[PDB]
Amino acid sequence: KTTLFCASDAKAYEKEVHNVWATHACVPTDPNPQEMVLANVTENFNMWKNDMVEQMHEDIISLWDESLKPCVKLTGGSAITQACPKVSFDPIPLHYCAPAGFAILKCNNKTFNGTGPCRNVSTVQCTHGIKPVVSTQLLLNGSLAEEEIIIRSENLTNNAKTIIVHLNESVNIVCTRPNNIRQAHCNINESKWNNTLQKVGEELAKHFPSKTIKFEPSSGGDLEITTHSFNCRGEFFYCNTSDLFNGTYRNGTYNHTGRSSNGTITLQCKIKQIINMWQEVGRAIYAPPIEGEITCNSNITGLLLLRDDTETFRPGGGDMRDNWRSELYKYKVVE
Ligand SMILES: CCCOC(=O)N1c2cc(CNC)ccc2[C@H](NC(=O)C(=O)Nc2ccc(Cl)c(F)c2)[C@H]1CNC(=N)N
Ligand SMILES: *[C@@H]1O[C@H](CO)[C@@H](O)[C@H](O)[C@H]1NC(C)=O
Ligand SMILES: *[C@@H]1O[C@H](CO)[C@@H](O)[C@H](O)[C@H]1NC(C)=O
Ligand SMILES: *[C@@H]1O[C@H](CO)[C@@H](O)[C@H](O)[C@H]1NC(C)=O
Ligand SMILES: *[C@@H]1O[C@H](CO)[C@@H](O)[C@H](O)[C@H]1NC(C)=O
Ligand SMILES: *[C@@H]1O[C@H](CO)[C@@H](O)[C@H](O)[C@H]1NC(C)=O
Ligand SMILES: *[C@@H]1O[C@H](CO)[C@@H](O)[C@H](O)[C@H]1NC(C)=O
Ligand SMILES: *[C@@H]1O[C@H](CO)[C@@H](O)[C@H](O)[C@H]1NC(C)=O
Repeated sequence: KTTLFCASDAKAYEKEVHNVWATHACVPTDPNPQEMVLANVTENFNMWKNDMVEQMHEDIISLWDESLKPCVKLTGGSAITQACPKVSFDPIPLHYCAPAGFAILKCNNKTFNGTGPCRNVSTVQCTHGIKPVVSTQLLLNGSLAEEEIIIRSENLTNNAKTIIVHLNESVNIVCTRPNNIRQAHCNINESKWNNTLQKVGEELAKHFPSKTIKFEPSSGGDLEITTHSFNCRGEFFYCNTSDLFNGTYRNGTYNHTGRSSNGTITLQCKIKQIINMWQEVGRAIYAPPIEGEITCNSNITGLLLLRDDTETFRPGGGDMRDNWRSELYKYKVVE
């Protein structure tokens, strides 16, 4: 309803680029913030139609433009060339804050699906700290659901609408290009992956009850969405998830169909130079990888899925606003 501002805990002596941008663009965080509970109120939220998502999307676009300059950017017919130095890149949390005379309602119902009415509501200056993690298929380094796994969708009946699965237990994923320069791999403990898909299948079954629930790799499209893609310490990883989204939940029980070894799933990854941009329809070209080991140790805290008797779910992604939605669902700007 108005224009927000950001508060961060950055330091202008980091030259990690999130820190630098935040020094330029955000104010320091209130050491101890104010919160106003109101369990009588009951307000309506709609995470799918939330202007904070647009504001934050704009901010992260600006952050990436200032911080991860491509050597070349192709947009339409145009090509733009600029210095593309390697940088230190580790996302920091950002808080979004209502300016004087507005507030941010937080919905405190732990099971709120992001849509409709919510009874226990709070007033706050700012959201919690949100790390702006750009990725597809898996949501990384978010904040887990407090009680049960939550299923969010603008419209579960419309299979074209992305499904956000909010996990209550995070699942470690470790990706590494060890010390072919482009080749890398991720490791997930097949045990926790097994459990979490069991319970995701349970919740999906509540929403589609007669059907058997299958998980399958992404059908088609750009590499950025047919693989789990993400930025790790500057470099763009594309990791194959076909041994990950590969299972069946039949009669209250989940069977994993992907292949594992010694009880870990290992995704083959490539580090790529030519990127399909998430900010706009366009391509972006970066320098070859730094040397040394490139490792990210991340928590999977959510999934992005798309639905095609049986119901079949595939990893989705590509519109980074959904990532922001997954974190901003509980908040509204008011007055
Ligand atoms: C118009 C602005 C909104 O742009 C979209 O909405 N796009 C969209 C939408 C869908 C439909 N599902 C909602 C599918 C695929 C895409 C595209 N996404 C990506 O290219 C993408 O994510 N690249 C990437 C790069 C680096 C990292 Cl690290 C990463 F993790 C991901 C994108 C369009 N950009 C393009 N065609 N060049
Ligand atoms: C979310 O909850 C609302 C009611 O609060 C309901 O109308 C809607 O169908 C639910 N959607 C999902 C995906 O659970
Ligand atoms: C997480 O939610 C699932 C399904 O909603 C539930 O079965 C499980 O007990 C929960 N686990 C934890 C650790 O809260
Ligand atoms: C969502 O699903 C379909 C679209 O295929 C349509 O009935 C309408 O847009 C929505 N229905 C409900 C019940 O929300
Ligand atoms: C992922 O790997 C499988 C088998 O290894 C292959 O069939 C599939 O095409 C791969 N997908 C991508 C996007 O690389
Ligand atoms: C599941 O994994 C196996 C081997 O890891 C592969 O042969 C199979 O094609 C995968 N399932 C799907 C639906 O791709
Ligand atoms: C989950 O993974 C563990 C580790 O390999 C395995 O022993 C267990 O049987 C699996 N459960 C399934 C596939 O349902
Ligand atoms: C997730 O957070 C950890 C710790 O901050 C970090 O090492 C890791 O690189 C992060 N993952 C991504 C994809 O940024």
